Amino acid sequence: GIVEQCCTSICSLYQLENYCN
Amino acid sequence: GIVEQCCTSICSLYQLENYCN
Amino acid sequence: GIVEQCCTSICSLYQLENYCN
Amino acid sequence: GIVEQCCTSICSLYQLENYCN
Amino acid sequence: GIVEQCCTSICSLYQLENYCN
Amino acid sequence: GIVEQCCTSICSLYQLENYCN
Amino acid sequence: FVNQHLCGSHLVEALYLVCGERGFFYTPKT
Amino acid sequence: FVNQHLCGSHLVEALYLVCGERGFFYTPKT
Amino acid sequence: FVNQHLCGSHLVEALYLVCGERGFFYTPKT
Amino acid sequence: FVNQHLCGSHLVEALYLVCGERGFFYTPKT
Amino acid sequence: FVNQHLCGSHLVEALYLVCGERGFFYTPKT
Amino acid sequence: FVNQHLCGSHLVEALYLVCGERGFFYTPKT
Ligand SMILES: [Cl-]
Ligand SMILES: [Cl-]
Ligand SMILES: [Cl-]
Ligand SMILES: [Cl-]
Ligand SMILES: [Zn+2]
Ligand SMILES: [Zn+2]
Repeated sequence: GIVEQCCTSICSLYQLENYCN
Repeated sequence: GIVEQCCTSICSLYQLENYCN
Repeated sequence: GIVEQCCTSICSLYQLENYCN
Repeated sequence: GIVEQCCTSICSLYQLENYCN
Repeated sequence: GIVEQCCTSICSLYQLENYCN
Repeated sequence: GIVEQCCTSICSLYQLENYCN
Repeated sequence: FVNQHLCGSHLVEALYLVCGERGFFYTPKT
Repeated sequence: FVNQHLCGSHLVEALYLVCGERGFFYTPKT
Repeated sequence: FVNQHLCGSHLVEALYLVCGERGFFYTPKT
Repeated sequence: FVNQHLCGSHLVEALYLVCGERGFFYTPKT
Repeated sequence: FVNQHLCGSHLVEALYLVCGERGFFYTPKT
Repeated sequence: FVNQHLCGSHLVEALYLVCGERGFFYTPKT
C-alpha cells in the first residue's frame, strides 16, 4: 500500500490524506 | 488519550505499545 | 512573518505554500 | 558495532539499550 | 551540563563540539 | 548544486553556510 | 503541493502534518 | 527504558520506533 | 488538511514537505 | 518492541528515546 | 566540524541549524 | 553560525551533525 508506494515510488500529500481518521 | 498520557503528563515506551496494532 | 504566522499563532499547509519558490 | 549493525542490518531497542549510561 | 547550557539557556555549534569524542 | 552535492557526495557545514541569508 | 518520496519515520511525520488533530492509522504491509 | 514528554511529531516518531512493522494509530481527539 | 504550531526545525520540515522540488525560503527576521 | 533499521540521525534519536535521562555515548566505527 | 552526507529533510534541518535567525533559501536542482 | 534553544531530540540531532564520525556523548544528568 501507501507506506510501500510513498517509499518505493512516490506519493502526494493528497494520497496520504486517505490515511487520516 | 495518548496526547494527554504523553505530552501533558509523561509515558513510557511500554505505554506507547498500547497504541500498536 | 512565517515564524509569527506559524509558531506563535497557527498556519495551514496552504499558507506555507506562500514561502515556496 | 551498533551504529553499523543498526544501519547495515537491523537492531532491537534492547540492543541499543546497551549504549545507555 | 549540555541540557542546562543549550535547552534552558542557549549555546553555539562550537560549544556543542565540547561534547564530541 | 549543494542539495545534490550534500546528498550524492558529502558537504561540510562551512559549504552549507553559503546558503544562509 | 508536490509529490514526495517518503520512507521510515518520514512517512509518519508527513501523515502527522497532513492529518493533524484528525489523526491516522499507520498500516505497513507485513 | 525511561519517561519523557513526547509532543507533536515526537510522539508519532516514538510510536514508529516502538511499533514498527506492527503499525500504530495516532488519535489525538480520543 | 489542518492547523498546528510549527516552531523551529518543525517549520522548515513542513516547508520541505509542502514545497519539495520547488524549494523554499526560510526568513525568520522578516 | 520490534527490530528497527536505523541510519544517521535516526540512530541517535532512538538512543535518545531508549536511554533518556540516563544518557548515552555515540561511538561510530572510524 | 565534520563532513556530512545529507539527503531530504536532513539537508533542510542542517541549513536551519547552521543559518539560524539569518535564514536561508532551499534551492534544489529541477 | 548561530545561537538557538535545543531541547530533547533536537540537541542530540545537533550533536550528530556537529560531531559526526567523531561521535559524542549525551549526559543530561551532568
Ligand atoms: Cl533518512
Ligand atoms: Cl516540538
Ligand atoms: Cl521543538
Ligand atoms: Cl521538541
Ligand atoms: Zn531520514
Ligand atoms: Zn520538537
